Amino acid sequence: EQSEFDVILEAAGDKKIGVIKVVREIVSGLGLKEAKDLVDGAPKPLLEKVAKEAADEAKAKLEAAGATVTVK
Repeated sequence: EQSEFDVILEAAGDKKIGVIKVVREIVSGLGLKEAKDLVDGAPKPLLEKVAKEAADEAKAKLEAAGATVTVK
């Protein structure tokens, strides 16, 4: 089985401000401007080479906020 995963933010959806907040909660140390630029630049990677549980939690939190995500 695959041992590490990337999380791609594909689209922010209708509630971009909320998605910026969720991205900042998920990604430790991500600054405010960096998070805004990541969301405005989607599709963009959010997490790279992380554990499956961390990827699944990130996807669930972002999707609940209206975003579209791919775990790879």
